[PDB]
Amino acid sequence: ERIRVLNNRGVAFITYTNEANAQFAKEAMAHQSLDHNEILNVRWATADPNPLAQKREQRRIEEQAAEAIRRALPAEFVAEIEGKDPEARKRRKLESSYGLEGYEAPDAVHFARGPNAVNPRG
Amino acid sequence: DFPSVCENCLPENPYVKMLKEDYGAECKLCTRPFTVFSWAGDGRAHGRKKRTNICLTCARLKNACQCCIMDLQFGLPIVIRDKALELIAPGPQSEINREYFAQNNERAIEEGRAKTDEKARELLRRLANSKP
Amino acid sequence: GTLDIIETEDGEMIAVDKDGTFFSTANATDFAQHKPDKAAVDRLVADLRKAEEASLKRRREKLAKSGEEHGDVTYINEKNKQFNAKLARFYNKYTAEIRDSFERGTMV
Amino acid sequence: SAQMGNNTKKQERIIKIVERQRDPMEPPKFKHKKIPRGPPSPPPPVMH
Amino acid sequence: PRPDWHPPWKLMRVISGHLGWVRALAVEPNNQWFASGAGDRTIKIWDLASGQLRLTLTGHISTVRGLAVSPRHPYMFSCGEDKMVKCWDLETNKVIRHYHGHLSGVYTLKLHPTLDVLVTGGRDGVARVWDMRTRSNVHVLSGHTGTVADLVCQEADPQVITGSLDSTVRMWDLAAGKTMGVLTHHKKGVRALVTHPTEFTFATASTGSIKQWKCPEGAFMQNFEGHNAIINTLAVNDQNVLFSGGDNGSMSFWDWKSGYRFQSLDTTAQPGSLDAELGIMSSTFDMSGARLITGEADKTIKIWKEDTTATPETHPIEWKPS
Amino acid sequence: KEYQGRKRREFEDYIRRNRLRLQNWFQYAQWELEQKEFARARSIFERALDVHPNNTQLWIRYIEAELKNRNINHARNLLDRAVTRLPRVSKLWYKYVY
Amino acid sequence: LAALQKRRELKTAGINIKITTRKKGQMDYNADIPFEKKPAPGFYDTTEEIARNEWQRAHFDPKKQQVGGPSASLQ
Amino acid sequence: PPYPNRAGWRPRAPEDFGDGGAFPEIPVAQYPWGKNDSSSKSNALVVQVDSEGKVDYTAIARQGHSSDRIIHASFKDLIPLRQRAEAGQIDLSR
RNA sequence: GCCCUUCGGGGCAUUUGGUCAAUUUGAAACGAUACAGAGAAGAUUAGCAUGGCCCCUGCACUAAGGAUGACACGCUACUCAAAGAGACGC
Ligand SMILES: [Zn+2]
Ligand SMILES: [Zn+2]
Repeated sequence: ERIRVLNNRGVAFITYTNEANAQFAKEAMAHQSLDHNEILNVRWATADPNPLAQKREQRRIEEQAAEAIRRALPAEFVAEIEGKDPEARKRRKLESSYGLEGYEAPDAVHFARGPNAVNPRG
Repeated sequence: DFPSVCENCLPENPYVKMLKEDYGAECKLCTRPFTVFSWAGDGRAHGRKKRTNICLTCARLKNACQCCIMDLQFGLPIVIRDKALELIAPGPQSEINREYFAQNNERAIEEGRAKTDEKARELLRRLANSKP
Repeated sequence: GTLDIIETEDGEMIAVDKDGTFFSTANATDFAQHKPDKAAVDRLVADLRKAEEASLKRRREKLAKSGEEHGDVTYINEKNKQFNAKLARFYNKYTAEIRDSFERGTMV
Repeated sequence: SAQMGNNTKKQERIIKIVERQRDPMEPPKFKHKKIPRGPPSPPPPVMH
Repeated sequence: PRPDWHPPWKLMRVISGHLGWVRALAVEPNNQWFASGAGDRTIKIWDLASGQLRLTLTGHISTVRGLAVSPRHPYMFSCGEDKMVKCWDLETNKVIRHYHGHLSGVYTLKLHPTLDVLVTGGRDGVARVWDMRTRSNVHVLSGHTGTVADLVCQEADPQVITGSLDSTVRMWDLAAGKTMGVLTHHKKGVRALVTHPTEFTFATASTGSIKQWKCPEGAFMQNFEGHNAIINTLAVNDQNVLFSGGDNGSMSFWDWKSGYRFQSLDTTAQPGSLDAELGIMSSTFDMSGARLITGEADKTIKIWKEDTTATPETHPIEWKPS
Repeated sequence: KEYQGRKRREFEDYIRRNRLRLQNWFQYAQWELEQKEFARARSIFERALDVHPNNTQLWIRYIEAELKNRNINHARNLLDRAVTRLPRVSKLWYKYVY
Repeated sequence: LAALQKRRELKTAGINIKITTRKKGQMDYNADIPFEKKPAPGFYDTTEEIARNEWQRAHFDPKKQQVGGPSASLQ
Repeated sequence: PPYPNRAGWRPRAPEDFGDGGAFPEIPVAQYPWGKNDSSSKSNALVVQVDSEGKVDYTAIARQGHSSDRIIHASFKDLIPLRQRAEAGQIDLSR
């Protein structure tokens, strides 16, 4: 995914996409030769202080968590909470009305999963 | 006296054969000797005996499976959870502070004294309207 | 709804407290939610800084006052000087005769 | 109970737990450690 | 409450013979002899009626700060300032068991009345619960922040109540080895505890204040007031007699129910003792209750008896209700 | 960070050598406040309160250390805990009413 | 002072080597708060003040801290 | 508006509720005291209430302890047991 | 593979097990090096303790030793004023 190289002193940072590929590349090139007859130093990499790299690694953490949460939650709940589709908004109003216009039930009751529950569930 | 192990880890068979060893290993998190529960697998090709790796104190405080060490609710690696859902439980990780914290937590739990989906929804709200 | 406004037979407004939690926030959960004003916070903080500055001035003045020497030197460092002054403060009322025996060169 | 995702084949489980046949000749596995004493249980009010 | 009339106590017999302060005192269940442990590192067995010295036993290298003669077993237990708790077989007059583990000097020792368990308290700030048979420290009752100076065992919850020199009194559930309560009413070191034999109440004594509590709630029942000295001991009869002995030498006999101080004394020191050496270090009633055995800092065992001559009219109850 | 490592090591060494001297806890917490380390300063004060629970001077120092930094909710929690722990100390009640 | 001077002269020279400060038998007090004892929660919320104290710690400035009459007759 | 004519008339304030209690014959979002919409996980202790309906500050004294622990936290625990207004007859028996 | 059978059938026996052998990058250490110069208010010095996120030798986790084993020696406002008299004060 990323191949930062710093030739001025000649040190590289290689960011793969997977744990398995990263460890395979680490243990596959351990003291392995380059074109020049040298012994490479392939360690793990300390986190970069570059604010961008920190921001994008963070964003990867929240998108991974969001992917798992969206897989865990019902798609109806994800759409009804997501608040980008106007159909989702008016569905949210009508479903979390239960009559009594202007109620707008709390999230702890409206977005509640249980055995009995008060929702379409799934 | 029973491990907290997710169905991903307990191999296939509803009738499972499990071994128990008191002080069988040190916790991978808090480095204190605990009771190891090691079961069989879905193949007799490598007898690794997928076992517990963290103690019930560290299993309970960080709320994760003992074998695979990922979350019980969402199934996240536990740092992904504590960094994206945020707060909950940082947990010390140093030399003496680690066993100090674990010692005090176990002492409290043995002596009786002691909203994840809410922060999941708040995470959804921080991410749905976000822009890089 | 906590305060009820009534008009008596004499024709004046009387506010009656249904609870007892008007003048005091005891027996009232809303005490957990009160925010003090920024001006009052600044006032309290500035008062604390004034007390701290006065204590620092007192410390410096005490150091300067004890740094001035008067009379004979009977010590070798500052801890010895403080101990000898404490000894004086306690024991001058008992060793006056020996004190004048040294100041005189003869009998107690 | 519920878990990370969903359920697949069977829920109820029958588990056979036996102790592990440990080598009689093995010494203790792990070195003991010197940890400072924990904080006390919270003190009571001073009812003087 | 109107107090009962109790006859005043007077000095009967003075027994010299130790060469250090008499810190311990323990009567046989059969009331024939009593045991004085003292600062001359020795345990003396004295006949109770004649007062004569029967035997001297030496096994401690420091002052003997505690004694107990077992009512079920032919044993006598002792503790001392030498970190040692010993079990003496009285069919041989020899130490047969050690109970090791106290980090520093041991101040008190009691036996559980029903089951075969020994509780000791010590300057390492802790009350260790031992098994008699296997000498194994089954419980380490910890939580005090100072010397455990006194201690009582009881047949029902709270089974162990410890009073410490950091002024708190903790009641301990013996099955779990953890405390069920803390009583912080005392201002200074609680040196004395005593349990009433028929009522489910007890008393703790610090300097100046003797507070009376209810088991198991630890409910503050009343306050013996007036004895403005460091209280070392406490002794209740079957007939509701509290004895507060005090390190300045002051003696107070109270009625247990009302709190009325029906007698106040100062004890007397031996020929040769300094006025600083006037003070009560230990006290116990015998099994009958007719005698009070005190041991004092003039190295003296004293026996105190009730005055049979005195009538309810010769010493009327000068109790003024308020 | 290296200077803070030295100072923390020295202060914790003196905590470990004499835990009953209050000046060690006070100087350590004061120094950590001057570094604007508020969680660490609170931790030092709380551990000192573990060692000396009924000390009025320590309680007032921790309350005033959190009042000088405008942590009003923190300090009011502290004052409730202080007058709960020590109900018969007039200074803590006076400080809370003031 | 000598080692610090050499360190700042080599850091500005381009070379950067960190040295093992982790002696055995001793603790690193900078990795995390040593023997943490967090303040107990009371009846007042402290969340915004905790966030503000963390903001103050994060933006703490290293550049603002530096260490190290009358006559004799009348008296 | 007394019984049974509140139709059409909607309450707008808690004083419109009388002394309080939502009116079940008017379909509208009624709140007899106020709104607790969303508190952002405010980590304060929940203010509980004692037996007589007052604020309880022993929840600070009992914090970090088990429920079966005896804790003296009030002035009532300083009173002699006979002089407390709870009871007068106590069985002091083993 | 055996055994029984009324030749349809049936029986006996039933789930082992610690990343693999694979020495850098999952953790062993002294020596050696430049040194160093064994506590108690002058000099030379016998020790016995104390406290533990300091240990070592030892069966001793109820001896003893390791320089009395070493460590200790630094730092120092903060429960905090009151009267009296002075000021081309304000
Ligand atoms: Zn663990
Ligand atoms: Zn798992």
